[PDB]
Amino acid sequence: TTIRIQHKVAGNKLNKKLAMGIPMVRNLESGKQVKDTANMWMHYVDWEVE
Amino acid sequence: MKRVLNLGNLSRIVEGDPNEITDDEILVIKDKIIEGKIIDIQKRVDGKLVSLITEKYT
Amino acid sequence: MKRVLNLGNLSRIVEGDPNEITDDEILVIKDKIIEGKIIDIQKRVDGKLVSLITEKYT
Amino acid sequence: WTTFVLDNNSTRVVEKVQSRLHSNALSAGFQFVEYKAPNGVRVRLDVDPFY
Amino acid sequence: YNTFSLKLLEDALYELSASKLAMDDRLFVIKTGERGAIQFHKEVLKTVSGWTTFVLDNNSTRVVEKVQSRLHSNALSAGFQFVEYKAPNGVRVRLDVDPFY
Amino acid sequence: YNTFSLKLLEDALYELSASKLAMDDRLFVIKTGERGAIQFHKEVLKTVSGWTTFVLDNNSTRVVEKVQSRLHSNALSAGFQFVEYKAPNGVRVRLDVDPFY
Amino acid sequence: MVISINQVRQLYVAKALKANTAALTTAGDIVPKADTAKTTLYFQSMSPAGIVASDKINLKHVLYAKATPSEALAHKLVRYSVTLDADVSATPVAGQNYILRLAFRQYIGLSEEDQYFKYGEVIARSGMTASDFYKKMAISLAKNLENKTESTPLVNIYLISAAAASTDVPVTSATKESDLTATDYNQIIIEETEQPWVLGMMPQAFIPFTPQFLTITVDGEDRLWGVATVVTPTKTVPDGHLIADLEYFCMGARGDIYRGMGYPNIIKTTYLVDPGAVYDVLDIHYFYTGSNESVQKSEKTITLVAVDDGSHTAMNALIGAINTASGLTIATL
Amino acid sequence: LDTFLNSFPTREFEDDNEYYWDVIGSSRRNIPLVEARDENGVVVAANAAN
Repeated sequence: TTIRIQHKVAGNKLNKKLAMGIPMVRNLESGKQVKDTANMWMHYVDWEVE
Repeated sequence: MKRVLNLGNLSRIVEGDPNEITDDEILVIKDKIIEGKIIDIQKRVDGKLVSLITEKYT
Repeated sequence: MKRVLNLGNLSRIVEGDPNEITDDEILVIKDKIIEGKIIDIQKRVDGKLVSLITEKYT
Repeated sequence: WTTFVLDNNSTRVVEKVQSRLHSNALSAGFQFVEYKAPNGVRVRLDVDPFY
Repeated sequence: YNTFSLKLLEDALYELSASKLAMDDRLFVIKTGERGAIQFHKEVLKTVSGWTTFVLDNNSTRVVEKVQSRLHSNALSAGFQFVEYKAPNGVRVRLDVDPFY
Repeated sequence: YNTFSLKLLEDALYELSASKLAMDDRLFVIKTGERGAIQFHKEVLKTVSGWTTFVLDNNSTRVVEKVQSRLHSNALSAGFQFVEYKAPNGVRVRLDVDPFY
Repeated sequence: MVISINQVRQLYVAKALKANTAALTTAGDIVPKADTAKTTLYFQSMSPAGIVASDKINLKHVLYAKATPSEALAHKLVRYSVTLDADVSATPVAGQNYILRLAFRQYIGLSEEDQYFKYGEVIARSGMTASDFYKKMAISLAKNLENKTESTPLVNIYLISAAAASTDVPVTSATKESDLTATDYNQIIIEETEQPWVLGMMPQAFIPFTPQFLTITVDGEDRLWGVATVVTPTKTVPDGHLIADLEYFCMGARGDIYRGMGYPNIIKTTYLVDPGAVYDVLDIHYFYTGSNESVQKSEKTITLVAVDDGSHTAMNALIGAINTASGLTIATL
Repeated sequence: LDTFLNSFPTREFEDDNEYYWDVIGSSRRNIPLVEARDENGVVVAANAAN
């Protein structure tokens, strides 16, 4: 069997810093959102792609 | 030949008032005019106290 | 609202052969037509089986 | 209390007594002298002859 | 509720537990008055009443007990209370009566 | 199955164990859900209910247990669960509940 | 409300259709402008701060242009008809507790692992009928669901009488049996509810449920006392709240994204839709392909949301205008 | 009531100004279906063939 995935992304996300107006959060395998202190949004696409 | 019900369900075969017979217990109405005979076996179903003996005619 | 009889005499309420029940046992007969009724209750009087329930007439 | 089964091993409504007439001779009798209702309510009994 | 039951309560507690609680953390302590504690006793009793398969023995339950009196040699003491339930799959139901209620 | 029965199960597991397993090898662990464990308990209960030639006393099973409290001195707790069965000739179906189900 | 985009989306409100670029006086007014050669299309909309022109649509790079009514966006509220299964008994059992369990998913949290159960109990008596049972069930359900202390409007309970099977009568925590006089009640309907909405903060969401019944002992056997049959929905949730969250989002592409981030030092956008109106939509999907090496398609879409008046006027005219201007053949609503 | 309120602890604040906290939630989702349509775009009724 075989599988494939992808994710498109603009380039201005290169070093995009997030203004933590509401807590930014990570989904988890369990099914729970955990809040993270990171300000760079590609830290948050790496997690979701994996 | 074997026992008809577990003794738990037979310990709840009682002799009393039809108005105090809930479920999880069967009622026996002893006969007065006759000493050993019985009148009816009763079991409540939906608030009503119905008989388990089928009516028999001529 | 006491039990109609003690358990040593209720324990001997059984289901099966009319020929194999002693004088110490009460015989039940589950009605075959209806699914939850009784057709007769019997115990040996003088070697013969007789109904405990009083016979009804009109 | 058809929910329960009152057994002689605990109640001893029929005790065993020494006798001359048999090897297993029995003594029968009992009395309720007390009640234990819910939430601490206990009912004892102190018979007085003046009554 | 207009009518209290152990079915009502044990379903609520279990549905909530299967959803939110691990099997080892389903001990639910309940606060209420002593009129509710009696109502818990009455409901736990009828449920156990329908437990026709088992014969409940005064030896293990000690519902009726022997006390020392002078009116008789075998004097008896009757009385019990149901103060706890134990539903399937790890659910324990205990009571903590406060007078505030 | 529309209606789960332990009769059908004990037949199948025994027949299988006979033709394929030694008497010392007929242990069957079942992986299921909490609701299945309850279905299993319900059926094992309906089953022993048919063991009329036996009498299940709470002294040995402890279905009703004595717990200490402050509302009373004869205070009780109630509850049991069937988890196992044992058909003839080495068959002993045991249970295992998984959260993945 | 955050949504998915095909690299961009735009929205323009057609509050009035004009015929020239000289008649764009009031805000919301709009006209479709296209060459007579019919090579490009664009819209001149009157903004509150003046006038604008949408991006230009090359009519030979048009993927799909479809008009959507409002009935197709009004969420249809799930109903559950509830009754007594005549198999166990067509009437209540005079000593059994008839408990009902409404299991809820997507309660406060986002997931299905966010479960939530509300109940309704009725211990039945001897002379009880089905009508009386349904009545008391509805009261028990309302006192737990249609109350004034629950943070959320979970469901809407109703009652139907066989005399008028079309008329449903509500039941709230305040309703009392004296207000329910009919002796012919045959079912209990249980709808969803429009949840609270907040422009740009709280999107239009719902909380679905399944009425799961509990067992009763009818003849010494555990049997369910009822059945939960789904029926044709009757009530709807209009799209005004959806279009306003779409505008709130689509006016952050051609405008300010710091909608309120830093409160005194903001740019206040003036949104043009009324969340209390029903709009009918038109979405044109198209792309931009460049020259020799730049063949990749930059796909785009723009939405036009006009108002509805039962009939789909205000879009059939808009459609006719775009059709005569660009030659496109768009279907009317 | 006094013992009841003493069952709980206290948290010292520094103002009488409203305070707000972040509420984390859950992630795993199922998406509800709105409608189904035939190959011809016709709607799928419930009393309909496969």
